[PDB]
Amino acid sequence: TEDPLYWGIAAEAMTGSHLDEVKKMVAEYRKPVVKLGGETLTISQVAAISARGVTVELSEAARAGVKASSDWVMDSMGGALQKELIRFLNAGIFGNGSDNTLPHSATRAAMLVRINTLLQGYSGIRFEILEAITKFLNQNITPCLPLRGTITDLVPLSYIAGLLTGRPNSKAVGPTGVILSPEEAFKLAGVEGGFFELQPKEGLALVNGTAVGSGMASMVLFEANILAVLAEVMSAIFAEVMQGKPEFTDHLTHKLKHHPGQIEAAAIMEHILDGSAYVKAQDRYALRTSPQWLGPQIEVIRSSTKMIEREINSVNDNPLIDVSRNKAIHGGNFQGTPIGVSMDNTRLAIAAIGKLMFAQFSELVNDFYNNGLPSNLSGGRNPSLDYGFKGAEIAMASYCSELQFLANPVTNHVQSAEQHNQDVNSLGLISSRKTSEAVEILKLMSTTFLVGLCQAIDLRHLEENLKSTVKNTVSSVAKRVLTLHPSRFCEKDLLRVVDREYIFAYIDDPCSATYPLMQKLRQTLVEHALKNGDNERNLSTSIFQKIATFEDELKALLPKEVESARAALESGNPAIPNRIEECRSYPLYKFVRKELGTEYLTGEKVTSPGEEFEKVFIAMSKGEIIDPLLESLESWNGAPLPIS
Amino acid sequence: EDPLYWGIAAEAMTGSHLDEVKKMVAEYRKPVVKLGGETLTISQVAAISAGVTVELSEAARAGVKASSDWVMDSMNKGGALQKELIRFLNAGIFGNGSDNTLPHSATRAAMLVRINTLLQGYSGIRFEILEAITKFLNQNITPCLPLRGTITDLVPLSYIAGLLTGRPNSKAVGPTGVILSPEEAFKLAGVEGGFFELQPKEGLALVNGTAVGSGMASMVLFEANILAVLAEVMSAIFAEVMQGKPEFTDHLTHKLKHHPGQIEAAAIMEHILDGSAYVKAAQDRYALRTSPQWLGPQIEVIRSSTKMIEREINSVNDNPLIDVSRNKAIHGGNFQGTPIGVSMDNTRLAIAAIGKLMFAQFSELVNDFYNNGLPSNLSGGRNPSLDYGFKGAEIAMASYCSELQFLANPVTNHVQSAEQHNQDVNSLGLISSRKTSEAVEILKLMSTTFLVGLCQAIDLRHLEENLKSTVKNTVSSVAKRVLTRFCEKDLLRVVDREYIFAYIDDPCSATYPLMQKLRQTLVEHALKNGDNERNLSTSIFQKIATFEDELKALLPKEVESARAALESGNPAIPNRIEECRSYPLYKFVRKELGTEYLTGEKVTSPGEEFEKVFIAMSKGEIIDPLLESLESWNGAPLPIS
Amino acid sequence: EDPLYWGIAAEAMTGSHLDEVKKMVAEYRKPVVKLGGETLTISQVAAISAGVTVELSEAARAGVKASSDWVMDSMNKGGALQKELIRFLNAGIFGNGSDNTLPHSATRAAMLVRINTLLQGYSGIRFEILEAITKFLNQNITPCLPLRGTITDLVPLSYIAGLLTGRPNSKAVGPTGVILSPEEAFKLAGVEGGFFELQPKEGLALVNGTAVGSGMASMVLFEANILAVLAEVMSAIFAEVMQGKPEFTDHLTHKLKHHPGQIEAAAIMEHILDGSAYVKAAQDRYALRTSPQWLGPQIEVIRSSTKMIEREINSVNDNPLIDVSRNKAIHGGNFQGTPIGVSMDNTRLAIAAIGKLMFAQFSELVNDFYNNGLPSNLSGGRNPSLDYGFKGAEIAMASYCSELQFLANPVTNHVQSAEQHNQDVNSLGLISSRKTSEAVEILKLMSTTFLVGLCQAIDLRHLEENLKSTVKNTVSSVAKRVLTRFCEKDLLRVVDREYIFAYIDDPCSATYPLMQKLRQTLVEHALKNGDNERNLSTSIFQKIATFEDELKALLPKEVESARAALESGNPAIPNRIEECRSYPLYKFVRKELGTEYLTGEKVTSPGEEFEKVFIAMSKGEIIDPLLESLESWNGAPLPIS
Repeated sequence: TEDPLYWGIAAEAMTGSHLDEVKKMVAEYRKPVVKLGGETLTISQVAAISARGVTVELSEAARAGVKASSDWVMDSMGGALQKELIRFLNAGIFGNGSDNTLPHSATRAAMLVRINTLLQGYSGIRFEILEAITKFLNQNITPCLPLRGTITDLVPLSYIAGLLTGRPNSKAVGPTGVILSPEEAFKLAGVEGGFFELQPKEGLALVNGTAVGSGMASMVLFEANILAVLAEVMSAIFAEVMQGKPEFTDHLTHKLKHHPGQIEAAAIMEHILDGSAYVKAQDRYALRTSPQWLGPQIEVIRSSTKMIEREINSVNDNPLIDVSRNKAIHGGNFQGTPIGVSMDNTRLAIAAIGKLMFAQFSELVNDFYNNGLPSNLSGGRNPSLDYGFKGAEIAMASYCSELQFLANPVTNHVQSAEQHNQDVNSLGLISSRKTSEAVEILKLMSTTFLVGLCQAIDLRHLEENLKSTVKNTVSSVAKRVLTLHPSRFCEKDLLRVVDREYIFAYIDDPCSATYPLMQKLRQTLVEHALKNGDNERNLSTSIFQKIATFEDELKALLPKEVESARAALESGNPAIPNRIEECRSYPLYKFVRKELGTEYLTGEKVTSPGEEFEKVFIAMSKGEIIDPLLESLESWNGAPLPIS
Repeated sequence: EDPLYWGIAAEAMTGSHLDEVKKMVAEYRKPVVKLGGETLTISQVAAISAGVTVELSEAARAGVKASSDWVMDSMNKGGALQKELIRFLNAGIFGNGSDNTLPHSATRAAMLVRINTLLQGYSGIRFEILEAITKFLNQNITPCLPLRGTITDLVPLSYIAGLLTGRPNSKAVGPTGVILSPEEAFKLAGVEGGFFELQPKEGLALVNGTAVGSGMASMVLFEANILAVLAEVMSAIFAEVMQGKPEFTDHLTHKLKHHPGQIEAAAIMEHILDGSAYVKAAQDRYALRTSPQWLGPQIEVIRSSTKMIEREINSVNDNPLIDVSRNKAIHGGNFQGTPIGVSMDNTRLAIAAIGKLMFAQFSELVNDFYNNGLPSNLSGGRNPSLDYGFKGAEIAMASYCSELQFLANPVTNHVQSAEQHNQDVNSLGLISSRKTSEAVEILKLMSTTFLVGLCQAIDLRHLEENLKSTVKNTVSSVAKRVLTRFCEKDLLRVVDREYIFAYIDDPCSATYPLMQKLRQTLVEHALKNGDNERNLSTSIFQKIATFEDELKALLPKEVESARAALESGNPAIPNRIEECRSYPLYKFVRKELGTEYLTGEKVTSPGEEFEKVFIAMSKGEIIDPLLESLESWNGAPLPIS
Repeated sequence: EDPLYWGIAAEAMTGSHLDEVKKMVAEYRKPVVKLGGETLTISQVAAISAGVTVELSEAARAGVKASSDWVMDSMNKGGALQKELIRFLNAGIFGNGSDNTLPHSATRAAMLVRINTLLQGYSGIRFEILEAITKFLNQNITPCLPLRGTITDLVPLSYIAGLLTGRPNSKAVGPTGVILSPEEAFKLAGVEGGFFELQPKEGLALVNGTAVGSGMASMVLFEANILAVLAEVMSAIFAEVMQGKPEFTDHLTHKLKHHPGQIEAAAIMEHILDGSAYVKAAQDRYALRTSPQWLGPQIEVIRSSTKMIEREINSVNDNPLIDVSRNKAIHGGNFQGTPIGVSMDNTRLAIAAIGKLMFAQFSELVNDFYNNGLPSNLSGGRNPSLDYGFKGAEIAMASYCSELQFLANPVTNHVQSAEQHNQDVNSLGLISSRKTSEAVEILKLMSTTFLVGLCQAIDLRHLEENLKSTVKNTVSSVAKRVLTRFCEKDLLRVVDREYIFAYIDDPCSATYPLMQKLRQTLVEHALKNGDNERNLSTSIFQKIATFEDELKALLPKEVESARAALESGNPAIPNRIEECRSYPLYKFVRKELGTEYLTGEKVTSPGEEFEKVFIAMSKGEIIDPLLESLESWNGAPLPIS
């Protein structure tokens, strides 16, 4: 049972983890065949069709219902009206070039949704027309649709109808970008019957509906679901390289707020950190409150996904042909409010994920906040000639600012339209387009951040190795200069100085008298001299008399030693292996560093940060980040660590 | 099978929205709000904010004492620090007057949520302090909190702690509005033992939390839920008086989209229309025909936002947590009020969409091009030249809608990196709750105006049916008398088809459609009358002048007699609203509140009648007639027939 | 008397706006843009961005050399540092394709402003570098810059410097679109001597500045200024075809508010209407009657924004400045592009207001309730059931207006504290310029659609006057023939008063108003005809059937003959647009572009005709007919008469 208003079935689709939903979406996306029957279309199938060998097939089980309502319209009744309908809706503007044309991917999404939302049998259109649109998809012959003109999608959908009917102004684009007439398009696509002459109701069936707004919203939500998981995992890698306290993911904290999005985000981060070799070694809000921040954004993206998946399996033309009751049912299912509402809400959530990413990036490159990493994550021997990610950090502010502007809603700008017949209207596709632009900016930020984290990973590797070399050298010199002499007792304290000091505060000039290493090593020898008692009053047992000798020997030896150790690390033979290799997050570093050839950035080379960003951004846009992202979590059993 | 609690979250969304609202109203009216840290509802927050009594569950006392003792024992293993904490957080500004002070209702909401989110036993504060705040609630002694100063709620919450510690600048307001010193507030509340001296963690436990933002979000969502049901029912009443075709609510249409908000909205409207005397007696524009599609998603958003806030008001949101079971303090981020900021921005957008639909429907209703025979402006008097009806209210409705669309913009995209960049993300929850609260008040202005408009339209349909019956009787009598014949049925067809408010203010005017079309009917009959027309005794054309003279002599006095009889409570035909499922709302507005039919023949202005409904609405008096209009609904759509 | 330069700023605002636009158009069309650091106009930026040649003023060479030498001499009192600067600022992302690349036109605009803001001699960069960028402009070799990455323009400007230094990732696009390496770009441009090796301050001089944001703001403002004049003139053409009362432009009304934008707007519209054959042959709703009040402030904002940007494109905006006269470098903040962010946010709001007025006027024009006899949807064909005219375009106009209102939101209220909090305020100028550019494109979509709509309406008035003359001639002839008498003048009064598009598609239909009201006229005359009516030979009523049979036999063929004669270029009455001051715009759209009258009797869609005007508009071909329509105006309002 008894679920008469369908709240219960809706609620059941919101059970289980978000991650498991994303895993399912990815497996669906990679299937070779999209089979349409009017009721099983997912956003991942829309995304598959809009991107790339994937083919569409129509279920033969749907044919009888489609033929029933098509036959009914013909029996309930020359063609001039459907010809006029398409003519006057062809009111869009293309101009020259592509700036005012709906993108290729989005047109294919619209075509797929358009077919699926006519298969239920209530629309009164011939199955043969659905088969023609299916051929246009499978042969990658794409009608040209205007970008604007809809308040949600009569005007843009009429250019699909105009191709099917061979209007003289109709155009399509071939697989390689050639502009085609409708005759050429039919022949390349395998539509052999000549142009369609629209029967009554068929024009309305084609142009009435929300397929353009809901098709682009599907593409948007497929990417937004994956980027949410990427933001969760990158929060954990950020925590790793920042050396943050992992207790911020403790399950008790998140259990006590009940919010499931927050509980999952914390458990995912806790999984990354529980298998981290960096943790085996308070924080500011962008680290410590990242699960609280991300949780509601994930819940909104997930709810929005469910709204759009219902919309792309709905019957949204008018009137409906009800052969069972022998009548047409007039209504308003063309009103695309689920699209506008879900896209406005999702856009605000994307902006919040981007704002967190900006704040995390900002902590990461700031030497006041990043626990010993170099300012700007600079990588070369000479900080005066390496400003690291400073330009990228400026770019990240520009991304975040424009993202916050894009977060404003579209659906509060409704005009009373069409001689005030359409005195409310959804603006669904306009909102989908703005959320799509927001997703692209989030990809720019995710790319820049991810390359930043890999730089930070390599800097921690450099840090561990150079610190070991400084310790060894200080120990060598201390043994040589202070040995039996009362000065052999402060070797352990000299080493504690090295363990306590930040390598990157001095390693570019380790023996400079104005840097903390030499100063604090001298301070330690002075402190031991002051506690040396009467032994200090003898020039043979004086620690103070050893200072100048100690500093000369360190100056003669430490720079060459640091440089040898660094040359060795740059040749792939470090004394201490890179700890990322033993971390659960390794797949993402390995993909970025090895598979894509992204380079450690240093002012000693000519390579700019953007040249490396390009490699990650292009891979990200092809979905190549999906596999290493999921691989970092593949040993997670879907539960938080016990707190009892 | 539910380790991340998605499953229990989903189960909260399985009933109908109406059943949730019914349950909320029942809870709101209970005399006692018992707090245990786990069962707080927006209904209980709304009840405290608006002789309800608060009681603390004794089952919480043990856990609360454990963490309190734990903190004190970990000291010997703090006093000046907690005094300083409250001092430097007292950084708000009140000025003179009330414009920069948090409202009385919102402060009580905040205090109640503050108690509840400390009862789980993880906050390390003495139970005695919770009992003192409970006394301030039950005696209606309310500390003065600044309106602004929080990015979500250290600064405002420190003025609660300042009362409890007796800071010299602390002030409270008693039940009748008198300003009290902390000493006077303690005495009136019955709080014995003198001012509290905060133990370690106690200052933090009081100021660290989202209680101000979430308390106000609870008040806002209680009203949003009820106003959403009002919008669904008013959409059906609108359809009733517009003579809309009820087909737009047919369950097949909405079933085929699967959206549950839309299916419920349509089923509620279908229920109203299915028991409507107007429908039983008998395309449309989008604000009528697409109203289920339009409201559906807004209801889903408001419902989902409600669940988020109900989780937040039962959360532990201070820091650090005291886990006695593991002998440690757990540092974390639970003070980050993101669920408040997100749900309030989303709800405010949904509120703006409900108002835009209301504006569109009101605009159709007052426009004689669109309202199927109703007078322009819903003018009510005999003389349309001296009665512009709702024209002023329609301009006001546009101003309400415009400002509501402005308020729909989000707050949470304006985050500053704050507190020496330590708070480099922050939720802005209370700021968002305050903007959504303003949006709700504007929606009540619009709902008040629209609802009085609907009752005017109901009365105009009762006037229309009565005067139509009088015109038909007089035309019929004159026809039998002066036409000795087959033209009478056509003449009566003219009366049935013509809009009576197109002529009834001067029914025998030669430039109005009744006289013109009656004459056209006689002329067409004369033209098809053949050779018998060429005989003066059998000429239809030679009857026209007598017919028109007879009608002019009789029809205006009969119409005026009928109209005056209806204004005195003696209509020839009773008001059909009385047999409609929507009758409780009309009865409440018109008969219980005494809201009057608006007419230019009287001095009363539309705003005088709006006041009655607005004041009633703000005291929750609309709830009962609203729910009564749906009480026979079984919660399912009608079978598809 | 002007030590802070307010006075010279004010003097720039003293002429009329139209004279400024005229001057801008003249400048835009000059063959040479000579740069001297002081005279750059938005017209010159727009010309370079869209065989114009750039030349550098030799008078700047001395000052430029002085600061260049000064920097080199202060070194011996830098190479690796300037190489690093360009490397780390190359932090943008292009991906594949063009979506993340700054447009070709905007890049050329940026390069031109970059040269100009270095010619004052305070930037310490070699003149030779400025000459190289000039070669890239004059040979149309254009470096590839990222679209995003600036808060205003280090990152994008570093890709200009990267071309000049030959960085390995640098790319440029040649005149035909070929991607070039820096070596290939130097050869095609004729830049000899090899890649530049930046001296100290030279890397900073290139990347430190507001040239990308201000260059694009100049392009945007050039179009905004022209579109503002188009909106004023289209408001008058709208008034012409609506048969609006020209009183709304009376100078007393606008003089009494003192706002100069409104006074000019009204005077321009009054000038069009004063030379209108439609007006000479012969209240309104707000989009007509308040259009001067509505446009006035938008023009003032666009004008003031133009002056701000023209100052910015002639400013020195790098840092530090080299003041050889005082032997020192002056550190400061001139890279802060606040004038760009502020003027672009303000202009974008004003653009949205112009579009909202355009949408309101278009909505009146296609609505037969409001457009004073024009067909619903401006349908053009014989059969209204098979011709829905501009209904699709009207829905599109709503989508344009909605998105424009979204874009009206500001960018500059979203400032992040950036660059390790060193840039804790930043202008966001280029981001704002890009949003205002998008708003301008949408306004061109709306202006194209509205203007083709206006020409359709013009042609419908020409059809209406001709068919009205034919109906009057046929009714008059039939009347003289069958009525042997005084009724003829009343019968002709019916034709003069009735809207011909209410019946002309089937003029003898008994359910259309022409036949109905002609019959009513005869019946009223028969009724006042007295005893002579009672005689069959002198009965007006006995003439009706003959009259109607005669009219039915003759009127449809005469109407069709008249209509076909008009479609062949042989109207009985010529199109009155030909005697109107607005004729250049109609002649350009209809005759020079071959935009066609839209009709459901033909296959052509409205978008096919919009394309012609949109493409023409984007190439500046509307400018001449727009200005020609006002060429006889003396710049003053008409005397108050």
